[PDB]
Amino acid sequence: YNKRKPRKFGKGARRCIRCGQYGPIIRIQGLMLCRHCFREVAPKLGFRKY
Amino acid sequence: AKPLNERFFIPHEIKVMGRWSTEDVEVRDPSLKPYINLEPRLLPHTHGRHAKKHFGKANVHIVERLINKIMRSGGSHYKVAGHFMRREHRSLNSKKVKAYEVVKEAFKIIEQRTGKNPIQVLVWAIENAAPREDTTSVMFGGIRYHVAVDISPMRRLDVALRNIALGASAKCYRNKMSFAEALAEEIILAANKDPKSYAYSKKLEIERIAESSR
Amino acid sequence: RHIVRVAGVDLDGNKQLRWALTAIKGIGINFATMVCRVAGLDPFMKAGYLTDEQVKKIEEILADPVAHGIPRWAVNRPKDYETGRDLHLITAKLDMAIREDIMRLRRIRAYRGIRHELGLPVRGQRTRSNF
Amino acid sequence: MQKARIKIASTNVRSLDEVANQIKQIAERTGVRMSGPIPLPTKRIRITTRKSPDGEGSATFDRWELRVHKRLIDIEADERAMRQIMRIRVPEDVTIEIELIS
Amino acid sequence: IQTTGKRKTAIARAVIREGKGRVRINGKPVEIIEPEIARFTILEPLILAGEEIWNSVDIDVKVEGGGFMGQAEAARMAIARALVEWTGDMSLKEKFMKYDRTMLVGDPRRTEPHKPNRSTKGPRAKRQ
Amino acid sequence: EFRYRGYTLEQLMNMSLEELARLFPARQRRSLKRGLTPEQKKLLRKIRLAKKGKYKKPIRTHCRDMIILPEMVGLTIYVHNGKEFVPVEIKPEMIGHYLGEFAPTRKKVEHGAPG
Amino acid sequence: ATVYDVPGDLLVERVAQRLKEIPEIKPPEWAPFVKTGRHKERLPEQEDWWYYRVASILRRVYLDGPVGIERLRTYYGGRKNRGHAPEKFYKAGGSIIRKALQQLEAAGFVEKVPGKGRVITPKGRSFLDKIATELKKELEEIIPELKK
RNA sequence: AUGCCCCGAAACCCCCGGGCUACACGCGCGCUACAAUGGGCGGGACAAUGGGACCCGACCUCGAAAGGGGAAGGGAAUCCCCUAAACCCGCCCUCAGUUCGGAUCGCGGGCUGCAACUCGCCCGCGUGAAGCUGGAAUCCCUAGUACCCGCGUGUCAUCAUCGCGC
Repeated sequence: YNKRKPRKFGKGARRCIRCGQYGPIIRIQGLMLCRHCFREVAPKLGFRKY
Repeated sequence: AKPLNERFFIPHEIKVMGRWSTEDVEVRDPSLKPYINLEPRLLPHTHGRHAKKHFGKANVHIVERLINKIMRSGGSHYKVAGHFMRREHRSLNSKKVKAYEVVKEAFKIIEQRTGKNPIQVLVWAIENAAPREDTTSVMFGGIRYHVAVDISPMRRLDVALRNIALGASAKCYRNKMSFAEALAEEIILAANKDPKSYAYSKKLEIERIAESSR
Repeated sequence: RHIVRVAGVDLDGNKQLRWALTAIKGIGINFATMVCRVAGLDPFMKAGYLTDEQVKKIEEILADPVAHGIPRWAVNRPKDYETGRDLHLITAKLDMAIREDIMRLRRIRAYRGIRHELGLPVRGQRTRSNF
Repeated sequence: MQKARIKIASTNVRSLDEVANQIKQIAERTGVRMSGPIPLPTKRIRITTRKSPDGEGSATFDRWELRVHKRLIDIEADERAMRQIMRIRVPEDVTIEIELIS
Repeated sequence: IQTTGKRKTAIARAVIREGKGRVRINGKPVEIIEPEIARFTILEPLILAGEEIWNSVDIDVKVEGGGFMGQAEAARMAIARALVEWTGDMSLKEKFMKYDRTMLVGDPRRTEPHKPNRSTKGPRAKRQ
Repeated sequence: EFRYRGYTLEQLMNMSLEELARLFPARQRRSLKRGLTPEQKKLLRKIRLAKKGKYKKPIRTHCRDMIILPEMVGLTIYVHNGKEFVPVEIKPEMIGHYLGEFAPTRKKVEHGAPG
Repeated sequence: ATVYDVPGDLLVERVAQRLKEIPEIKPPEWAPFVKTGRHKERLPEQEDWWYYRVASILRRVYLDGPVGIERLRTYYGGRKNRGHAPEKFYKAGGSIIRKALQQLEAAGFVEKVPGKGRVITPKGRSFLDKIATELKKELEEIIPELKK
């Protein structure tokens, strides 16, 4: 009864792996991170501003 | 497509658009001579960066500039007699091919209605539709006052062509009548200094008021 | 014939036949086109030549469109509630059908019933600033 | 005849050029015809994100781009040549895929 | 002779040889292309070159990319360059320059990117 | 009498589920074809028992997507509108319409003095 | 001479008037009542529009070689207005072009390469280039420059 | 990350019905409708950013159709999304709240998901709102730029008329 139902679709299925929010999860080739968390890991991922 | 191919092959001997070479056409008033580009060119379209040139617009052909005015005339702050002018349905904006075809029909109409070189009649209309004095506000000791001021020739061209285009929009809007026939009327009425034409009438309005504000 | 009556309503002869039937509440553009093609006549001809035999041909296509080669999806109310047969309602027939549906929805107390009662939208339209 | 198609991919251009030079030197020292390194279309992964951490503020956005570059080396088949591409010192970011084509 | 032409995105590749005067755009005759204005633009350099060289050489041009206007302008560039390279004549080049400065130069203009804040309507478009 | 697509209410009772679905519009028939949930199925078991009298309980439900069939004609079911189980009695004209359209969840919105 | 040396409009008109005679190509009984495309707003006006479709579709098989139904739908698609929402580009109908392709396939003019598309038989090429060289003769007379 | 305070079967957690979409209304921003440039049939010059594995899905075949059965190739200059759109013409319609325009209803089909009436869209059918150029006043761009026209994709089964960027 204390289990969360199994969802493959919708926001409740997708969660950011770092922060844990249920909101903005960019999935370009499988990142699983929130949109703002993406900035605190930008330069470790190899990304560079141009 | 035979009319199309005929108009394709006729200007093989360098004729503006299709016909009516620029040699027979002259200029009457001495001021427009170094600013109207009457050089013989097959198409009135250069895609040129004459805006970047402080005065390089003088090198653009007159019909090209006329289309340049015609294609940007819809939707603005002017309500002449309380009307809103705008190209809601297939706007000429960015559709210079539509403008090309429409002013092509305009040349045809002026041919079949006057029987002369269209460029000559266009010269007549622009020469007779140019206002020659205007009003300017000058303040001294906080004392704003109006002043009669002479106009530069290039601005006279700009305003004349703008009257032509704005007249075409004005008559063609909200009528069963079609754009080309209207442009033909504005040109022919200005070329004979017909005051019913908006171009000549507003040339007269701008010349007046400035006439009295001395 | 400048004035032509078909199926209890009047049409003008100037407009073409597909456009002429458009004045029938119970015939549209596509419907007029396909019935006049079922008739074998171009819908483009002017409605001033509508002869009586062709008029009753159009009438009996309105009466029983499905038997005239028309498919069942081109009618306004396919699979009618009280019969289960696809038919095309004309004039007061449409009006009574929609009246019956309104009363039926009110009777069952559906959401659409109360929306129709209040003159309110049905399909999830938002009333905060529009309307 | 048989050819080996070697696809090298990396982010830093210098590592890819290093491995290309090593492969070219090895192919020439082994005396094997090698089709030179063909630089394939670099893939540009572009991501846009609003810089505002909250719903308050002017809408400012930032675009970041990965330029992942790739090269193709078509060499002729030679076992002595194929024994000297598994011993090469490969930088970590460089990925190499070596397939065979009739 | 092989010649190149670039306008915005369209690219014109032209091959000029001796022949009856058969000029073909992507394999199609120049006289049948439905846009008449594009036909004018394509025909301008060989209008100005002369009937003699028009009939003397054969030019096959393939145009790819851009729009029809870009294709036509790139084709115009390609015919101009092909004619001047085939003849190697200075007077034709100077007449071409006098007609317009791009016939051997071209347009170095390219499109700008769409900046943020309602990027949809163009680069320099912002909200109200 | 009452009819639905040319069949009287008895003619609706005797027909099987396949054709009973055939006489429904696209949405309700497609929902039937794609199956029912097990809460829905057990609620159908309970209402079958109540129709046969074994289930004496006042019947309550929360499934707002339950398409009412002819077999539900003639019983009072209480659907959860948002606070409690508001009651509704199923009529012969009720066939072919979801239960959820019959529990008023959103309330009447009238206008007071503007501020 | 070939289709490539002649305008598309005139050539499709010639193929349409020529194929109107052939009995294997015919508009089905549901053709006069169903518009040529989903995106279309009104019904077709002329009653020859079916044969034109055929006259065009075979020309497509003359140019692209293998053709299927979905790509034909995307090509024949167009812009439809969505009321308050903006105009959108939509695909055309599929059954009409599928029937036209089947009628042509029974006509022997086109054939099916399963798993690659519909290609054009040599006989279809002969008929198309015969019409095209007919038109090229006519336009050579009208326009001598086409001799080049 | 966290100063401080507060609840501890709760100020905890889980499950579900509804709400977050509710209206006499005020305001902002985008989308479209306010035609003869025009709506409809047919031909043709055309890209491009990127994406695709329960996916791109070409393609055979059936069904109007949304789609179903089979199916090649593809984990990226290899296959697909693939068509751009703007445009012109051979032809039709003839200045009208209409052949504009589709909101608004009801019908019957399609996709998704446990399920969409609160709470998706589309496919076709009778139906056709207001709108036919809008005051004081009013915001912003200035050369591949304004104007104007569309493609694609992010997030994502669907939802955005949005943002992005081509």
